[PDB]
Amino acid sequence: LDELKKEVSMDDHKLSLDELHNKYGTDLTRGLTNARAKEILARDGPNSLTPPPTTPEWIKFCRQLFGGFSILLWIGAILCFLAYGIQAATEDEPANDNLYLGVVLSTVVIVTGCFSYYQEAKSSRIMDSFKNMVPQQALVIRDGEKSTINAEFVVAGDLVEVKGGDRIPADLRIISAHGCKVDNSSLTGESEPQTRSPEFSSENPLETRNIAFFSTNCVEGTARGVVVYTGDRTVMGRIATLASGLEVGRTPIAIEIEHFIHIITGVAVFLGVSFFILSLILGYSWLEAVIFLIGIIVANVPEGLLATVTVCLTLTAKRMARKNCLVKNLEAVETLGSTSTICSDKTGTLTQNRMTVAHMWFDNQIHEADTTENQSGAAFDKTSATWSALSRIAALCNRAVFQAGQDNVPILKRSVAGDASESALLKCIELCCGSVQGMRDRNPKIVEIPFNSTNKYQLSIHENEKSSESRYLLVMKGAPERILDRCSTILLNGAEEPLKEDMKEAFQNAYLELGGLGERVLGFCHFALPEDKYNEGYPFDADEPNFPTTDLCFVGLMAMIDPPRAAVPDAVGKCRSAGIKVIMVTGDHPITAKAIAKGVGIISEGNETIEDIAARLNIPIGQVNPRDAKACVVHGSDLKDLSTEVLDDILHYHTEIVFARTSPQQKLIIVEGCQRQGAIVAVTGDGVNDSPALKKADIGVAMGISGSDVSKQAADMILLDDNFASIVTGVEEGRLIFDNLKKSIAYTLTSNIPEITPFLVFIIGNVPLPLGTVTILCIDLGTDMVPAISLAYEQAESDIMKRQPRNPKTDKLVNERLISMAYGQIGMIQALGGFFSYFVILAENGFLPMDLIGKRVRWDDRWISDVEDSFGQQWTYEQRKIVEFTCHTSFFISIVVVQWADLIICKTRRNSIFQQGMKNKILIFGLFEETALAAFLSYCPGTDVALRMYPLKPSWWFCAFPYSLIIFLYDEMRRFIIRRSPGGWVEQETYY
Amino acid sequence: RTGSSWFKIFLFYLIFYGCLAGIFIGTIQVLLLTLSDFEPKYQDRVAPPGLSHAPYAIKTEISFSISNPKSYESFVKSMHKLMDLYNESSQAGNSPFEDCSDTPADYIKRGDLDDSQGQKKACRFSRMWLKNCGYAEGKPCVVAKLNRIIGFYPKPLKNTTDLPEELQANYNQYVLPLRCAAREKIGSIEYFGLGGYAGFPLQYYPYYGKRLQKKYLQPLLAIQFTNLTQNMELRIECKVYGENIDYSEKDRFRGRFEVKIEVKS
Amino acid sequence: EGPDNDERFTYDYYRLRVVGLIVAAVLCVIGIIILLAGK
Ligand SMILES: *[C@@H]1O[C@H](CO)[C@@H](O[C@H]2O[C@H](CO)[C@@H](O)[C@H](O)[C@H]2NC(C)=O)[C@H](O)[C@H]1NC(C)=O
Ligand SMILES: CC(C)CCC[C@@H](C)[C@H]1CC[C@H]2[C@@H]3CC=C4C[C@@H](O)CC[C@]4(C)[C@H]3CC[C@]12C
Ligand SMILES: *[C@@H]1O[C@H](CO)[C@@H](O)[C@H](O)[C@H]1NC(C)=O
Ligand SMILES: [K+]
Ligand SMILES: [K+]
Ligand SMILES: [K+]
Ligand SMILES: [Mg+2]
Repeated sequence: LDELKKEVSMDDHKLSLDELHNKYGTDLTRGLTNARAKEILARDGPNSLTPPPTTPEWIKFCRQLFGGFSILLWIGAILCFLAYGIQAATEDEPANDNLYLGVVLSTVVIVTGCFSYYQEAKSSRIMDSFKNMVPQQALVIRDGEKSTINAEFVVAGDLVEVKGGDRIPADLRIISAHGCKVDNSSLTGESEPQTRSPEFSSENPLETRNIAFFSTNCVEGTARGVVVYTGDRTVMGRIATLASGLEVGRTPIAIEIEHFIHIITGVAVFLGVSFFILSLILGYSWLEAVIFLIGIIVANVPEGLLATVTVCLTLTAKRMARKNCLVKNLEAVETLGSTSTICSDKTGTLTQNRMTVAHMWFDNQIHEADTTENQSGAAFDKTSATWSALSRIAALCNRAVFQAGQDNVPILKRSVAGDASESALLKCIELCCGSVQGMRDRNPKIVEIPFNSTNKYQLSIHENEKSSESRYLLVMKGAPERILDRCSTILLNGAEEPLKEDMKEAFQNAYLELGGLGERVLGFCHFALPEDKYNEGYPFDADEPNFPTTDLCFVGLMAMIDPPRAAVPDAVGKCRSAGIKVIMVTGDHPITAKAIAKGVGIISEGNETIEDIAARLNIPIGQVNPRDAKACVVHGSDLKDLSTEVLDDILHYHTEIVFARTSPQQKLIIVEGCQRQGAIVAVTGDGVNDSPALKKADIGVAMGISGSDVSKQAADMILLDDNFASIVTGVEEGRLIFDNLKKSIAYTLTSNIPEITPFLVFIIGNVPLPLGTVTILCIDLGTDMVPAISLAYEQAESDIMKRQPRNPKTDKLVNERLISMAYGQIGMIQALGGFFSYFVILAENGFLPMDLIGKRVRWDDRWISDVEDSFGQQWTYEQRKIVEFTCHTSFFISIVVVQWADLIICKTRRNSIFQQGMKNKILIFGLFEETALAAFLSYCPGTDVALRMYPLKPSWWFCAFPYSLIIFLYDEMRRFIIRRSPGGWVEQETYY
Repeated sequence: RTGSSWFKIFLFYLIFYGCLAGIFIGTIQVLLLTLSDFEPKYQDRVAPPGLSHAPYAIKTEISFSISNPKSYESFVKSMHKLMDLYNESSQAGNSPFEDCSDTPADYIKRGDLDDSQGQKKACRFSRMWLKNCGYAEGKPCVVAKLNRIIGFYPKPLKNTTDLPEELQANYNQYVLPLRCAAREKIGSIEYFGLGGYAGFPLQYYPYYGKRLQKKYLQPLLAIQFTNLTQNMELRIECKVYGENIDYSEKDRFRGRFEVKIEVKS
Repeated sequence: EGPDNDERFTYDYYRLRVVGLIVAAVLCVIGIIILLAGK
């Protein structure tokens, strides 16, 4: 469906103005007829974007109500009402058991539904942001007259007019223009104004001057044009549809959840029906056969687990909110940890998005300035008298000014009225020479010649601030070579000197080096005009050369670039140390893209492209073995004629990849290419041209300050302070939460065994029921909750940023090793500790373990109010039941006591508690509150009716203590083996 | 689903579960080692004695038809089961039985809950003390019973103040009374027991337990309802009175009966 | 005692409940203290 939109567009900028009118039945001068425009409206439809059909929240909520655990809990809830119905008909049961348990279980499903619904959130308003880029109104020429109309009423063929400050209402063929410049950052991510004129200037319509696009704005001048595309058919309207239309897809974390749901659901249905038939064979009435099944359901399903996961995710997202990293989708909290490839935009993401002075060439020396936002570098020069001469030209031969009321904000961050290069120079001098306004007050400008297309230079004449002179100084800047052809002397370390071929060659060298760094280079020179030849009232003519512009003194060079953000180089290296592959994907030109790649460490030192090898060896590129080149730089124009299989080979064959001059669909294609190889991919960006890629990414991260509204709609995560170091933190947090989820899951599952085994022995042994159904829910929904959550606050056991990204195909959240430990080893020890306390309670009340076998028949018989114990005493029905429920209560408390040790062992997968310590305060809180809850549930009056919880005698609490301790020792010995031999036996069997 | 590794994981879980079973058993050993053979550690959960009868009630109810044979043959099965134990052939010789007062007497202490003596000798009880009661084919002859509790001394109420069966045949010193009731007085209560009294003779106490007193016999109290009514559910409650006797709204068998007789004939 | 051994069939479930609830409360307070050591 969207495969059409993933392709590069076709256009009609090649046609003549006249020819273009024939195609759209239009007038170049009079414009369309009121009737013809209305006709075309009904024909083509409105100049608007329609949002894609969404899935209502209704269906979204209910889709969770049927996912493995909820299905089993539904079967339980209904099976409760089943047994209740069968009762209400047969023998009038005045009880509330099956009825209430059926109500409780149905509530558990609904509430669990809210948790998973909260986790599976999708806040997407892509198409809405795009719609915000179409103006409310447009100016059209109809019947030879200009009028404002609803922009939706704009059709292909009419004559539109735009001017500085307004949004392009539709894709236009420029037919007339006067000084028109446009901001195409929507399509390129670059905000430098692009001229628009009627002349065709490139085969590529996205590069030609005679096309203006919807989603962009006119920055200055005026233009008229013929509408060629409207609504969904515009270049960026298609990007809108592509972006808004892209299928979301399941996250890595989501896939893991479903996976263990299958496992646990599997064992649940297995043991469920495996013992349902095992009971009927033993001659159990279907009346009972279902009651046992309900218990089996409740025992096997970890009722509180899915909600635990959600809370652990939420708590991890809260910590990241506190580092200026907003998470829109709870699952995106983990994806960053599983990320193996980052596709990053350059401008406004890796870079500050601001022309900044990078180097200066004066005194036959290359000086480097500090490009960082917060200025974390050092000085270059202050002493040289040459510097002050260059500094003066940079301030004086400059027409840029700071906007009013910025004195509060830092120099480099403040808004400037002017072109990017003049702003850069302004901020450079203001920083290291103080107020520039002061320099422009001490040296009043009397005449100037602003930068001309033809002159290729800008000159200014000022009254020298010096009192002993107060004469006229000439300054000029422009193209380095043009400035050179106008110089005779060079200000070396203070004093001038003739411009010999020697210094002239050093100039060329300096010029070539700076240009090689991808930096824009300017020349600077001045000339102190002779006093006798220029009186204090001498008039200077700016129109006609009234003053010399030759034999001037060359002062120096200055170079500039849109520099990396301070934290970016280090963040890139850190991603790469964690084994994450970092690719650059930018709409910017290749020379600039490549230079920043080396600056931030995308391309490491020494690595070459095929073009680099060819130039170094002075040989044809076809003569170069492409396998000798680990780095590559792909232009979008070449990308366009490559198949995906060939794109896949590029991705496979290079470690250091730069995709430059890419369109928005091309970014999507590169992302998909990476994913196709089985990689989890993150995208980082800030422009509307990142929207499709951000949507398709497993996780999209947008910049918060510099980011466009669209990009932040398309993302899963926002960096609110533009701190790229947050990606590094995000991946670290993502890995940590993945491990801690394992700990929390194992902990929760472990207590399933002591809830399952009592029901089994109840059938096979014919003893009184050791633990009840209600009692199970008091564990999974009550006591285990806070402890399970607390594992989310566990510190790393080792340097997680030192390991490679997990293999999502092999490294699962819940594997066989977890089940073996939780179900086969620790849970089994917990089961016994439960049974022990059960036998203790009964034996101390007169029913010794031996006489318990095959007694349930008489025990449950409501009409036998005289059962004989081991000592020959006789018990009524309600009397023995009180002891039985007291058994449920102590078995319950036994679970809590054995979960104490389990909580401590689940703390660490490898390390010892004596190494990791007990610095998790939430965990300790869990221990205290868990025990408080259990005690309250046993001793609070009335709980014997609502939950069948009975007061325990002090000695009862200590039954499971020896089992709780064996768990601690056992797991500590086991992990001691793991560490002592990384070999594999204990490791490959039990290492979560 | 591994390789030959299936063996190594079998060798593990075999030894592992073996140890766990051996430990579980060990903790059961020590538990038993802390317990007496003659007396349970706790008795507060049987404390107030329950009162149970022979007619096995479907739901605290015994409804049947006099004009039908197999209508009551179900209740006669359980009635027989109990009384078959009070046979004279079961109580033979001076061991381990003893002839006790044919009239309600005081308690009898055979020492402590020790094995320092043989089987503590229990009082004989003749089912022949149960006058009038196949059993009552019309108007049932229910048999009451006080639940056995080791070392329990059932203490009758003293005639200090007012009483339900106000002072009639009040053998204050040696009888634990049992008065059945329904207002709703559409019946005819008739009690049979030891010495002809409507109670339990205190000479059968305290019970020394199964280990120290096997073949022991607890006193019975036969109750006959020769009601002149027919074809209606009659809620009859038999209540025992005493210092150590109490009741509960939950446990409807805590020192009392709940019988729903209906001679639907 | 002899016939006056009523205490054998008695248990102070009332005190046990009072003590149990005291303990539960204090464990609840202790937990808050440790948690609130930083929020
Ligand atoms: C318990 O007592 C009854 C009543 O005596 C015994 O019943 C048998 O003996 C009666 C004469 O004493 C006969 O009239 C009955 O037909 C006969 N009934 C049965 C069911 O056998 C009964 O056998 C005695 N049981 C024991 C075990 O001693
Ligand atoms: C109540 C009692 C009788 C039930 C005992 C169940 C035992 C036999 C179960 C419980 C957990 C189970 C193990 C759980 C995990 C694994 C790892 C997997 O890669 C192979 C099977 C294996 C090794 C299972 C074998 C059987 C097992 C040990
Ligand atoms: C009980 O049986 C005796 C004979 O043993 C008889 O005289 C008497 O009438 C019976 N009593 C009743 C109330 O039927
Ligand atoms: K469970
Ligand atoms: K995404
Ligand atoms: K559980
Ligand atoms: Mg950008």
